[PDB]
Amino acid sequence: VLDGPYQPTTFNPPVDYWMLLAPTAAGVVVEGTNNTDRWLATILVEPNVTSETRSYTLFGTQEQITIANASQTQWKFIDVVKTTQNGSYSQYGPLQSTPKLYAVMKHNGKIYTYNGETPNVTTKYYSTTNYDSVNMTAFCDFYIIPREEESTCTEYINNGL
Ligand SMILES: CO[C@]1(C(=O)O)C[C@H](O)[C@@H](NC(C)=O)[C@H]([C@H](O)[C@H](O)CO)O1
Repeated sequence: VLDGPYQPTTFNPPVDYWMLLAPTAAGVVVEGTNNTDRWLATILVEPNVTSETRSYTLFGTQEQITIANASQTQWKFIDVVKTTQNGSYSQYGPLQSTPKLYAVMKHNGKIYTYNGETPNVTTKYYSTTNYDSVNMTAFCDFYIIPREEESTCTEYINNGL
């Protein structure tokens, strides 16, 4: 029933499908850009991290990002975004997670990602021009779930595979 797992790759996912990502290591989970007004990379941060600056490879280049994770026990997925090519990266929409799963979707002129704290997650979005043609690079195994089955994706984010 569940469509996957697919191996790490860059492709152009259809609109109104969730890319359910199953990372195993801390670090960059997924990234995508329209090359004009949106870059988004999701970073997975370890439980229990006091403010510190780390180096991440985002869109092929080293970037210094100051990260934290206030939770003693839960993972933190962070959307690191910029809105112009040479802009600074800013952090939004944290998901605190036990199951270690995330998902991203292209929908209605935006990129959506999961947010909040498992097991009661919600979603939030980032307006993105030419949203439909955004290529996503997965750095881990992933699955594909139609928006019609969002309740299934939400259950996976909340409770695991
Ligand atoms: C312009 O308004 C919005 C948008 O994109 O539609 C509203 C949206 O709710 C908000 N999402 C979050 C997680 O904060 C988003 C980001 O602040 C911004 O895209 C970051 O670049 O801004």
